[PDB]
Amino acid sequence: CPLMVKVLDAVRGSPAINVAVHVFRKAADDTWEPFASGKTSESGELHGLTTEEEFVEGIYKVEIDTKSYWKALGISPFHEHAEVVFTANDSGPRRYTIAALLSPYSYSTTAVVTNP
Amino acid sequence: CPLMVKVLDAVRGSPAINVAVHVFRKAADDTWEPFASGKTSESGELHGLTTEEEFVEGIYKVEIDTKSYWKALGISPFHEHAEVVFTANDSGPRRYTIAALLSPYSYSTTAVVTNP
Amino acid sequence: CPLMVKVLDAVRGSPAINVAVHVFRKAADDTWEPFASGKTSESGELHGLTTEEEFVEGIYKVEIDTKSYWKALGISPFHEHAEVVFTANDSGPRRYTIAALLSPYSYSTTAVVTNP
Amino acid sequence: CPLMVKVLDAVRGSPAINVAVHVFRKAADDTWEPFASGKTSESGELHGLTTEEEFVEGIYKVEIDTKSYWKALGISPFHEHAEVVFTANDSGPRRYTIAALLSPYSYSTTAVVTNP
Ligand SMILES: O=C(c1cc(O)cc(F)c1)c1cc(O)c(O)c([N+](=O)[O-])c1
Ligand SMILES: O=C(c1cc(O)cc(F)c1)c1cc(O)c(O)c([N+](=O)[O-])c1
Repeated sequence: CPLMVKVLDAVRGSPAINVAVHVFRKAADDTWEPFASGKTSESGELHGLTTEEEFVEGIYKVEIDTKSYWKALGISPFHEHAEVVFTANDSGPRRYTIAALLSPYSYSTTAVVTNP
Repeated sequence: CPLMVKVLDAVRGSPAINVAVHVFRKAADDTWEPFASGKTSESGELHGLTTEEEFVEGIYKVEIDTKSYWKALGISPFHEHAEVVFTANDSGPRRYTIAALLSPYSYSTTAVVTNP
Repeated sequence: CPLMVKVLDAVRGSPAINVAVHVFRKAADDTWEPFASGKTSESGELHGLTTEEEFVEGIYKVEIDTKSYWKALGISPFHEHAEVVFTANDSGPRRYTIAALLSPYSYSTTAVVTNP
Repeated sequence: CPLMVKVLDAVRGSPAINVAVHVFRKAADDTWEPFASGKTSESGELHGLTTEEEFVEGIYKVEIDTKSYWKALGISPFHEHAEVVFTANDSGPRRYTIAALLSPYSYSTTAVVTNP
């Protein structure tokens, strides 16, 4: 699994479940073409977005719909979304976990990049 | 000063100086119009981007050029940039500090919103 | 597994491997009695610290030896360690993951608390 | 002002006001001696804890009473407190800002260290 997204909730101390996640790849004309999407599981994880053949070098964007998550919990959020943009596979294919820790007025994001 | 951006370096425990910051506002036709730009000072802060009169209700995007900051230190970081997108002033005028704390493979961002 | 500790490295974008972790429980005379210890695995995780019978209600401390980790990488750290202190099981037993995301001059820590 | 502590609330996007902070210094016999204390102001900042002359080289501990902050807002948070332990001034006098960004089940902390 070359790309996994994990989302955590810092208010409740839990996985952030049912969070919508959309992934894009930058096109040659600098626009964002859709690539994959899903919703986080009960563990806060979204697996199966891509395959190693399809996940070529490129610039990728992961947009996490944080606003809808907080609205569903009845909590006022600051951000419209949380976006993570990164160049992938520049030194060979890697396994990427993009993690985000959400609070209503703040988020943290990190990448765990491992070599299979 | 209705909008201030502050950037910190979590590796050195310092302000992140000379970081380029570009601010955009969403126009009525859903495109991103350039709104203001600048670079962080020796304190890691960027003041003077806008005025109370100009900073009307809207959806704003703050793009922080984190990649160039790390590259100038010899580091190839994970993220292309850090973007913060938020609705401003929808309950009346507020003062916003948008802060980002940078590491090569992670960042955190928070908003401090006050009512003068 | 009632208690797991996970440690990530925000500089390298990786699990933080071989990090020493010590766990204590607060004694009746308000001193910290040793409870368990280990080192993080190649996945940054430390499992098997306790059992559900032994992990009774109480105040627990997890001390993560961040300074030794950064020294082993040749990077100057700020903190002596990262400590997490929390009351456990106050509403019944839970499964706790204590996670820490490390940078040389900053860390983040969160708890993911789930009900089996 | 050689030591300043700043506390922010990631739920409301605000300073964390009236947070108690206690500072200790490690004595030659390895015990923690009380050094200074105070509470955060309306800006979330606590100034005036020490002076350049008194703030000698040593190992310092800053304990932030995060639990009482959340409890006064009706919340039972995960952590009992947030502690930050660090060696100060070992390369000569520096100015330290110790910041903490609080959520009910998570916190981040960073140090900004400057040379006047
Ligand atoms: O990114 C993080 C993370 C972010 C922070 O701000 C603070 C922190 F302690 C961890 C993370 C990544 C993972 O892969 C993961 O499993 C977990 N977890 O389970 O708790 C967390
Ligand atoms: O956003 C933060 C911040 C982010 C984190 O991950 C952890 C933390 F403790 C603070 C911040 C904001 C500010 O306005 C500010 O002055 C400072 N500071 O000087 O240190 C920091």
